[PDB]
Amino acid sequence: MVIATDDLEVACPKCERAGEIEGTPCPACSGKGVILTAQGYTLLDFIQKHLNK
Amino acid sequence: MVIATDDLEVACPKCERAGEIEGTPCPACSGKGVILTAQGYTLLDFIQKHLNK
Amino acid sequence: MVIATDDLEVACPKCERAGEIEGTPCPACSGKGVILTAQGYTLLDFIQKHLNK
Ligand SMILES: [Zn+2]
Ligand SMILES: [Zn+2]
Ligand SMILES: [Zn+2]
Repeated sequence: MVIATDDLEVACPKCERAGEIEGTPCPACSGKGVILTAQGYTLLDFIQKHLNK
Repeated sequence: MVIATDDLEVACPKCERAGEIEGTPCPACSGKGVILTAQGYTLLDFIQKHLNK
Repeated sequence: MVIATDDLEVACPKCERAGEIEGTPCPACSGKGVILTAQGYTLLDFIQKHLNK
């Protein structure tokens, strides 16, 4: 394990572990516990072609 | 982001942005916008076990 | 390809190529042909949010 979720998902401004903000889904994430980044999107968008596309 | 789609998907010989060739899907890709490589297959084939397998 | 399945999945104690043990799947992995690791889980668990979650 040389890579962590820090290079794919980053903790949101408030809902990085709560899953919600102010009672509603955070503008960046919605109950995920972080947010997607350039790498995460590449590793997700690419897999979205062989998994969901 | 320290990694790009270049280490997973490479532009096809002709259909790297068109998604098709001569009205027909490229022998390597079929409207994807690139092609899969050894790394892409490992990162896709491995996820195909926890997503599609 | 600069990465292999060795940084995501490793051969199990017995069912790394058999896919089964004593007539039953390995306690650590099922007829998969290996086992999940910390990296594989991160690359799978993260994709499990954009693919299965
Ligand atoms: Zn958020
Ligand atoms: Zn092609
Ligand atoms: Zn096993």
